[PDB]
Amino acid sequence: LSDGGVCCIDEFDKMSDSTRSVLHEVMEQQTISIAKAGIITTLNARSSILASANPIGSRYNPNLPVTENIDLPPPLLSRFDLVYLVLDKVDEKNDRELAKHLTNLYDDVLPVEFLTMYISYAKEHIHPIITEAAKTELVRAYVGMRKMGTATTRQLESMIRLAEAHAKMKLKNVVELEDVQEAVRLIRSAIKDY
Amino acid sequence: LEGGALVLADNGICCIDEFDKMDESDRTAIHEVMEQQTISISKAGINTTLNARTSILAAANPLYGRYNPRLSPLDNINLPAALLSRFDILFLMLDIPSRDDDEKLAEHVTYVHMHNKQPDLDFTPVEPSKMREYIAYAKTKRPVMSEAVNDYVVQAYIRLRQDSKREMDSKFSFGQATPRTLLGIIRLSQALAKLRLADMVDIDDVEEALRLVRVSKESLYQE
DNA sequence: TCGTGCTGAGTGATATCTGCTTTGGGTGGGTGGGTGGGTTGAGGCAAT
DNA sequence: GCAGATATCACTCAGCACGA
Repeated sequence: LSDGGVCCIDEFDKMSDSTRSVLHEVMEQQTISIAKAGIITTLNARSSILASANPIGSRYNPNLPVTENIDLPPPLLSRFDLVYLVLDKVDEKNDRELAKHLTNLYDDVLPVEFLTMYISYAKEHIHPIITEAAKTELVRAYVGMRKMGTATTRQLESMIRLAEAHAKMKLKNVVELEDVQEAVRLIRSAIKDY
Repeated sequence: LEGGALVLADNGICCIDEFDKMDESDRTAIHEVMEQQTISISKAGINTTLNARTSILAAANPLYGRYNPRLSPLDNINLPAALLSRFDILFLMLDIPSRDDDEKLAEHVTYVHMHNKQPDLDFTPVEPSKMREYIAYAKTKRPVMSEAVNDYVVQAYIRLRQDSKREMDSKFSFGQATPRTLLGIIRLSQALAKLRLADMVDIDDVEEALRLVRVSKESLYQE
């Protein structure tokens, strides 16, 4: 039902692995094939997945590695294009500012009505095409990512997709060095640069 | 799709006893209702969301005997650690035998069984219908906050966050302060303001509410 | 130059007649009623 | 007793040839 949209999942950890196996094909082939009780057909599921998970313990412990704190099979975490890590550290200033921000309810932002039109126009008309400068340094970036060691071809494809997506934002038909630099910058700083 | 107990309490207070006996499905799906007032199901044929704006009151007891304060709270009941965190107020009620306490308890239940009213005459119990009218009138009102009380709330939240920096050693400290605690303090303060029928929340309401969040963990975590 | 009585033809209204059930199935019901009848088996999916 | 499909009989009209 989310063909062309963005699927949303709240509690990914609290899900039996039997159901999670379905998502293996969605994120890889963008299609689902069913063959049972005389029905043999494939339904397109060209949708984006946005899932969230919570740590095994009451909080996240920095000491242990990522594969232990969040659950989920290690291989599954590699499929996701970006895997963020947001933690609620305790500080005398961050907490103060957050409290002042969540209590005012009782730096301009574009109206949502115009933003939806913006994204729709960008998604329909623009179609970026990679350039030679992009490839010359994308090979470098991927090989460097693999050298420091989890890092597989899926990461390079994610870099390609992110570089293409960022160019879409600025309404350009060519992906420049800056956009791919931003993509790689985002990827390293998501898991977090210890 | 047939809704369960939670949906029948929409726009009301659901009433749950034996909270321990929930199965896995409810153990996991009660988080949705507690966080976001809606139940979402995407099973075989139904991909809709049930609207359930119901507050939850729950209770549980040891299966066999009495509580053991020395042992962790999770060591006597099956509820997971995550579930107990979401509750705004958590109360641990204890029954410690004692001659003096039981004497008065028996005398009070006894006076009730004799005349169907309170023994003490210091106060007259409020009539039921009048109390319901007052509750409705209070729920009609909608108060608001201000910067002056906001400063007090934020300072109190800062103190609460700092305090938990040392209490994290105990493994049963699921009541560790989080922004949810700040929002709960705000909610309780607004409740007290509603009872006063006023519109502007004052320092009194916030200080009283902070006492009910404190006396609910201190007396029920230290004992 | 023409007027009218006789005839075949065709509808209109009315006479008898058959029929008044009918039917498998739950968006036809059970105040329509069982002498009007309805007698599976594999495969998929939630609960666990 | 009631509606519908069907066939029966009786009555009246336009043409025709002759006589006025």
